[PDB]
Amino acid sequence: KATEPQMVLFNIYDDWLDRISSYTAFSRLTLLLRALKTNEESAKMILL
Amino acid sequence: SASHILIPASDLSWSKQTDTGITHFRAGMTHEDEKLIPTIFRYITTWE
Amino acid sequence: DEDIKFQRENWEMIRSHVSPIISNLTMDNLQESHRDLFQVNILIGRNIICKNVVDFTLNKQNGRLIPALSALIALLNSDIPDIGETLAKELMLMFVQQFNRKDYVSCGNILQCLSILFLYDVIHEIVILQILLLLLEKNSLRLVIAVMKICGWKLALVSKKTHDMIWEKLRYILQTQELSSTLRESLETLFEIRQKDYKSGSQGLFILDPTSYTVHTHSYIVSDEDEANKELGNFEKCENSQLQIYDMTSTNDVEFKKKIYLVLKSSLSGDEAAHKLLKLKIANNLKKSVVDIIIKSSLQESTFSKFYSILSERMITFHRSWQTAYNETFEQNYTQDIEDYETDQLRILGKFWGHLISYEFLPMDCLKIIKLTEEESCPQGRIFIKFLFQELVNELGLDELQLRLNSSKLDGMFPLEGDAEHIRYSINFFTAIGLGLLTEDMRSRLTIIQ
Amino acid sequence: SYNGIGLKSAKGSSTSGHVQRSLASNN
Amino acid sequence: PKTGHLFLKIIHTSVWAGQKRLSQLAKWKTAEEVSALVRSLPKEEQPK
Repeated sequence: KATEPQMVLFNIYDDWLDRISSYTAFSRLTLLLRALKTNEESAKMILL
Repeated sequence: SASHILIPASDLSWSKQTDTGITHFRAGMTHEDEKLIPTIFRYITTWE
Repeated sequence: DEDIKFQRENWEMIRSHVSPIISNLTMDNLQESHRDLFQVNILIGRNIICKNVVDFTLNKQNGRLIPALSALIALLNSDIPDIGETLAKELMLMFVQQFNRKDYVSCGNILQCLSILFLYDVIHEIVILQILLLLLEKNSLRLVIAVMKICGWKLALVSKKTHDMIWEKLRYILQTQELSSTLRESLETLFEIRQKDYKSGSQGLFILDPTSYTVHTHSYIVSDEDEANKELGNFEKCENSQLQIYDMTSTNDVEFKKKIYLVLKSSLSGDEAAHKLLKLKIANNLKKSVVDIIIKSSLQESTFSKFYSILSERMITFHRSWQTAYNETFEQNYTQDIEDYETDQLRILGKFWGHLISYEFLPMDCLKIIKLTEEESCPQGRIFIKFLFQELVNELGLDELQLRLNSSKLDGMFPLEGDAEHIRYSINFFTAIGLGLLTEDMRSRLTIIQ
Repeated sequence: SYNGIGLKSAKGSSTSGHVQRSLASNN
Repeated sequence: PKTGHLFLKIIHTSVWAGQKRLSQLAKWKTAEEVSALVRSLPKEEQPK
């Protein structure tokens, strides 16, 4: 949707940090991102 | 914890004669100004 | 000729541009009155601008707008020192004429104009206080006091030794000399401001910085010739880097939600919970966001409690902006948020709002938004009305509730006007709730129509 | 001012004795 | 990876429309924007 060069801050850990360590959230993230890379469409079925 | 609350305070002479209401508070147990501790009473359904 | 022709309507339009600027000069319009003047040829229109400001000051309509008038002249003086040069010349002659005419109306028009020129560093001090000597040579006292009310601020900052001696001489008159009656309280009012220190005579348009105005403090006096160049106001014949980061994280709204939830959970009573919220002094634009957290904290409980209702009443009776955040939230809960809520959460909502409606912290007219219809009533919205009205019956009693439903004019609940299938719906609604006694007015209108 | 409200001392009390007027109190 | 903050620097298509050999122009743009990002942070927040 972007028509300009622009910076956006996001929070990729949502709110996991309340109850896990950042070691654990970085492990959850790179497993979620690795499975979206190996097969995108079947990975999205698991989340949705 | 039950005692980090503000305690209700009133004029003692008038309180023996009529219920005055809550007009003043005194401090319960000391903490830093920003730093509250929850109290057990807020976690218990009342009998009514 | 077309050259005598062109230079005349050019001379006409320059007249016809300055005079609507001078008539439309006011505060918060000085820089724009300076802008359209700067494109007009002030250097050629040099007495065209001088005659337009001197006549507009003197007309006695003005007198209020003098402090805006001299502020344009200071904008002129730093642009061109020669424009205010002749413009400071004529106002000296205007006073020296009208004082010898003894024209108290037109002198004090100029006398307020010259003092604000001194406040704007246009003229010197020596021109002002030598007027103050010729006024204090004779009586002229209704003129000279109105000068020293306005000019005595800066003048005691700059020339304080000579300006005290004027105060020293003027004080001799009030004590040891008989004078008129009505002028006497004017003379001692000038000494009343000396002890209150001139805080009612120093407000105006200092719209140049103390260096942005190139300081042309002209050292005139009223004892010299000023050449009276009226010959320019006639016609003559010229042969001449911020990085815009969009924030999607919304950590700020999460960190403010934790602060309010913790104020609530650390409190024994709702009187003591409202005291802590009132202590934080939340801004006006965040207060709708605070009523929203209080309700969402309350729906996380298993049951209703008097804590959230007692706390809510303390905020409404504090200040009328908290009243407004509760009237706004009641419409958000009914029109947007109804679909989101489970049936156990609609018990806590309807008892929360029905308790505030029955003790009149909300008007009965907040129920105006509710419309009972087959098509435009949510199933989860109808569960909200049942729980709100069961609470209204319990507190008031049924006979008192009929007084208030009659006093309000809420048509979506009790339609008496027509659309007989909607009159069927409402009577069928309220008898299912247990309120058939409320329905008896609508029951008459249906049997008439059928 | 003291105005007849507050502890006689914060010595036997386990508190600091700080009193504030309630803002939720209408009058 | 500690805080989970994601700085998404969006790159519009308008930068590519006037050049060629874009596959190594791309990496020189990334090093501009990352270095522009590091400078805008205050030194309590700049990365090691």
